[PDB]
Amino acid sequence: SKTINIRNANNFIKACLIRLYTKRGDSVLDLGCGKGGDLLKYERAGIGEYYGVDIAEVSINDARVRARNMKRRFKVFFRAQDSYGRHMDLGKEFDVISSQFSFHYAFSTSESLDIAQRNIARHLRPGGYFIMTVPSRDVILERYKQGRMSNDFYKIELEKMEDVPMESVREYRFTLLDSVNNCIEYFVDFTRMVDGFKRLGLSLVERKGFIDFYEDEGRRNPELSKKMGLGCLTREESEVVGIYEVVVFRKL
Repeated sequence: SKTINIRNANNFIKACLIRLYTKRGDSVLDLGCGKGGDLLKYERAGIGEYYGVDIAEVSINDARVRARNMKRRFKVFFRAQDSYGRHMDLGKEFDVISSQFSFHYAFSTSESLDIAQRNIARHLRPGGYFIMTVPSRDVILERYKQGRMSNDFYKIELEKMEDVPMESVREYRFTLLDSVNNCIEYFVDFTRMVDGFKRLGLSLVERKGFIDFYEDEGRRNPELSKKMGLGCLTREESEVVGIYEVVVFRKL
């Protein structure tokens, strides 16, 4: 409702992320695609093929209808399945595998993380990119040490402490207005993710806070910036957009 500028910012930042790593007629695999909110962006990027996967049958069926009644000049494939937990094989190699605000679920257990990493490596084409957006642990924990753990929009609560240091917590409860609620999420063990990928041939090629990314593409794109309801956000809204960060791995 009021969390609009944030939805617009996160959508803007996502659109710019897609625009930086995709080319024409590209093959895109959207992990945890939800109700297909990135379609419109991919259409602009002028991609030739879109395959959306998401564990929730309801999310897919809702995603099917969007492409079913939207203006797109590319093929759409949807299949409901756990892309992070259970083994997945679509029998294809995409140019771009995207994972927006979900990869963190692939950190339920150290085993789940391994499966989700091999599923990506397997389907990614040599030289293809895997872009993603996830909450920043470093950020989240540094705000905890202070006191900024919430505001008028969001609210993050850390887990208990049974003989464990603040560096032992592996999950947190997230709350957002007009959406997420007491939704527990696992922290993204960055080093662990980077190490796991390295072994599979994927190297980290990018990492930057949502705000440093936001105010960077905003100046490079004086056009796109306006075409989409953007601008600058109040400190309260900038507090939420700061939790996240862009991370990109490339297949070599």
